[PDB]
Amino acid sequence: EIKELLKLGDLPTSGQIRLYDGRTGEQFERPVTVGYMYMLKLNHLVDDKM
Amino acid sequence: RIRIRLKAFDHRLIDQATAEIVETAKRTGAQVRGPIPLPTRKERFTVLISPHVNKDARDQYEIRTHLRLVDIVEPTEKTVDALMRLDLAAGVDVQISLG
Amino acid sequence: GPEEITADIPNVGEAALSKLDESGIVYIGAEVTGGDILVGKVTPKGSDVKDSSLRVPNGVSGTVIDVQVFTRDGVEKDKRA
Amino acid sequence: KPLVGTGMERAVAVDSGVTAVAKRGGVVQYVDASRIVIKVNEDEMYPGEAGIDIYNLTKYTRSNQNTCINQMPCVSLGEPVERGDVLADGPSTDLGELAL
Amino acid sequence: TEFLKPRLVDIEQVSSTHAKVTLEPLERGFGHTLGNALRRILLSSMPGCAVTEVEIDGVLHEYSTKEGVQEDILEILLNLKGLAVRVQGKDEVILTLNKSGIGPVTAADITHDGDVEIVKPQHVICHLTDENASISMRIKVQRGRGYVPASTRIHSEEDERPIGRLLVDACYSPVERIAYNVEAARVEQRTDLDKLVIEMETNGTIDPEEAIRRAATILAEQLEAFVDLR
Amino acid sequence: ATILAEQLEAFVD
Amino acid sequence: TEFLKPRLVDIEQVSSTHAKVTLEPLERGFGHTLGNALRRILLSSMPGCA
Amino acid sequence: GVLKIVKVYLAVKRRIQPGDKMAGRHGNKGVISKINPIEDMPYDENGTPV
Amino acid sequence: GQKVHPNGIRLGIVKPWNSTWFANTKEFADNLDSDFKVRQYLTKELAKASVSRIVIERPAKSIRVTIHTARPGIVIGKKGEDVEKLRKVVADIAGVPAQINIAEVRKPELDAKLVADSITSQLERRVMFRRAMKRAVQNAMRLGAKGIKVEVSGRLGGAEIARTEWYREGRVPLHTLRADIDYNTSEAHTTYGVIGVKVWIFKGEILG
Repeated sequence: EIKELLKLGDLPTSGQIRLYDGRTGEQFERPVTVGYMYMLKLNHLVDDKM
Repeated sequence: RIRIRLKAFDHRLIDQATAEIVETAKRTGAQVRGPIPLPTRKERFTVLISPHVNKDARDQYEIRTHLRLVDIVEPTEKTVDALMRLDLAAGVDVQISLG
Repeated sequence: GPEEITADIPNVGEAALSKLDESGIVYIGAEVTGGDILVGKVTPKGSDVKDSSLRVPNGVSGTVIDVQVFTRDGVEKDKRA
Repeated sequence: KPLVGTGMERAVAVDSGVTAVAKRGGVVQYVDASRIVIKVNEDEMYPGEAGIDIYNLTKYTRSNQNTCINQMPCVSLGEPVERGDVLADGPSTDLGELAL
Repeated sequence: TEFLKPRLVDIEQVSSTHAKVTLEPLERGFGHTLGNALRRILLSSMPGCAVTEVEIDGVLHEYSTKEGVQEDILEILLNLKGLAVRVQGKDEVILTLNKSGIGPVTAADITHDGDVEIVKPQHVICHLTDENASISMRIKVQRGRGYVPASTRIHSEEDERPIGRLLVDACYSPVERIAYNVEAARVEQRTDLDKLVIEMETNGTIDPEEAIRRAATILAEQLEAFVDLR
Repeated sequence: ATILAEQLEAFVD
Repeated sequence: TEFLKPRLVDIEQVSSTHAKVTLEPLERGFGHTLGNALRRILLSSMPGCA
Repeated sequence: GVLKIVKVYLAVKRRIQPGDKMAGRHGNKGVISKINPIEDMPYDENGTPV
Repeated sequence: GQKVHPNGIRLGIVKPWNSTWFANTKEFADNLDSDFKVRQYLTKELAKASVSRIVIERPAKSIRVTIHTARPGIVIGKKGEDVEKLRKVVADIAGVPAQINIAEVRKPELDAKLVADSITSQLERRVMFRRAMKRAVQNAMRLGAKGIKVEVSGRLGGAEIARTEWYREGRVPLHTLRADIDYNTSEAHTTYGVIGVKVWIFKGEILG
């Protein structure tokens, strides 16, 4: 169902897109995984520890 | 044609204003006449500087009112209206007059 | 004697009376950082004055969003109370 | 709003009392700068005590961990709401879901 | 030395914001070099105007709330940080927004001057609900590049400003997305040439040929240190 | 460097 | 809107066929632009005979 | 008892910086190391940076 | 009455004007009067607040005041409570829409007027004038004034025979037009009479 939903959107089925590099402008070999992860900011902030 | 009479005490300020006005004109319309400098009014004043008496004791002040005559030859739709929202810097009395 | 809530902060110069009113205490809002003064709160006899005036801790910034005061029945100057 | 959730975000965001869940359904008057004002539909409305529900939004204040608990209205003016529906999104909530 | 030179041959506008541009003809291998260099420069170093200081009347700090509106004041500052302005003559202007009555406050309600152009007449800012409510904010629009934030601009500002002016972060760069492609050029006698299809996505305020010209001048004046001195 | 500058010499100010 | 021009500070000539052009300072994310552009041109475009 | 009772409520706005701690929902802890520019990011062929 | 006023001689060059508007001979006097009024009011109000310079600027039938003060917090009070109050009264005084801005004065020891005011205050609360003068001079020097002079005059220490005393430190060139000489004056209304305080503060020379 993840693959079938990735086929409803026009995305590649493997979940992996070829990505170029912003520094050199040239392709990363062996396509990498891009997606959306729900990332959280925990309350261990660095200018309360320094 | 829109004649524009800029009047101010500070000359630099007046100049700045004039330039701004020209810019405003030139983007919207076409063939801005130009910033023509008229004669400056040097309204002088003498006063006695002593509280009581000393008549040869005097200060001579003056107010230099500068004039800038900007004219706009073709008033378009876009151009004339542009000045409504485009207020100029303070201490510069402008005086637009079409025809 | 008792301690006092006045802007007339000592030794320290025209770097005390700033984010406050003429009668003392931080004047609300502002871009306060570290080493500022929020509530002028210093006593005489404690040429023998000192600086207990609660200031802003080292390293923090911020905006004074709220000031609460249910103080010793008297906090007022001649009239804000 | 977590794109990949489990659907238990709704129950946690309602059942923890950080959102202003509507007590009696109906429409809205929405003064809201200070309080959500909800006009009540007649079936849920008592015969005496004519009555419209005025919800207090808790704006920027201190939590126990120095974070900021803040409620924001997620309903517009003149919009139907039902009993048990949410009206104001608390901290870490997005339209009644749970957005950590 | 049998090299050539490229020109901007066809500049198509797909919309007012998203717009491609060709480059023709490029030499063999130069396509990815110029494309990546123009990408890095066109994403880092373009000048665009943005909102810097917002001044609302009857306000204490940005974390308060106001009479008659939907969005709170932090929401208003975020929706103003997204604004897209295009001034022509000056480099620092002050706009005015005044509106009363029930209904949303678009960006088209700002009482414009002559040399400022607000290119998004459906940008929403507020949702005025009370008919007795009013809002009168005075925005200040500077012009720069990069990203300069409120913390660094807390002491950097020299002109002693009065207290009550909310400081909004400055997102100055009007370029948001840029992609280049190295196709095969259709040259009638050469097969070893290529074209560069730069696909920009702007803020609506920048003109793409002007942006490409400025990025090219930036690259040439940076390389003059290699050219002249050693 | 002068190869790249003469390559970009067309559309500058 | 004014950019930082550098000074070429060093040519540490190790041998007659060796160099190290220390070069400072550039805008943030411009060293990679100049370096990658020069590297690709010097690799695959510089004229000569063999 | 207590005489002068003045409570002042500051509100710092902390952004994100090299040294904070982020995490997903699966146990993937992390201390955010470099805050890159937009250009140096790995962009796919559509143009969007990651 | 030997000396020329240091502000007045430099208005065309290094010093700017306070009232900054244009008006024809018709409305000029009235405008001046209004300015005088508003300024007077402001002085009366913000005495306890350390206020240096009120700058009036009226474009398009609307008055823009700019108050330069050392402590904005006491002039502003709670965020937009005191300022707002001030505004309506200003408007009333003028008879036009008012707008108050408040500039924060960095280094009130280097602002001459403020210093003068402080000195006056000190005099009023019965300190040794000389010690006050010294303090004024010293502080300015510490802060980074290229030079400072202060002068106090008349009934010093309640003495029957009035005299003037003055302390200079650093360099205070008055004949040099391009010198930024912040001059200002004040008056201590003591029990024995008035004590006039002048103070010159030389920030540095402007090159143009």
